[PDB]
Amino acid sequence: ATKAVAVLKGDGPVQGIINFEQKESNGPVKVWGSIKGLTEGLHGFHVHEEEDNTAGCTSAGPHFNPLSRKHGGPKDEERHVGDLGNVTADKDGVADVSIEDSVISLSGDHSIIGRTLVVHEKADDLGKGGNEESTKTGNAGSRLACGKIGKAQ
Ligand SMILES: [Cu+2]
Ligand SMILES: [Zn+2]
Repeated sequence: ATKAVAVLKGDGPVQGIINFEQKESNGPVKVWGSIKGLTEGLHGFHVHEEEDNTAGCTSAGPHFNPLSRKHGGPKDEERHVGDLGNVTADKDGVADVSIEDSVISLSGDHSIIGRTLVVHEKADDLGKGGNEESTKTGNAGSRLACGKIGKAQ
């Protein structure tokens, strides 16, 4: 219903618990979470396509894409869909997240369970670098930790 969780983890010590609450069917999805064990400062953060998390987040795909849009974030509109941009981490390597998005829904029609977030090392460039990985991921970093959105209720 309203709630889902994503256990971000990888090989690295970076692990995080994301939480989703949709307080309605068409209302925004309040995302909040804590990632623990990355470097400080801005970390690119977005939704990827994977779902077949059979063994682990090996071949986590590019950013989930509805039709065709480049990469972006909270500057451009030519953002894939799951492009949140980037989030700040404290010096201990703890990134807090607490915001509300209108671009997805875990309740109602599309019920976006399963989806694989990936947390990146460096800040999302907003795909301004002007190379494939800028336009694909915003040159954000080689997929530090990731998981899948599991229904909570
Ligand atoms: Cu990403
Ligand atoms: Zn993107």
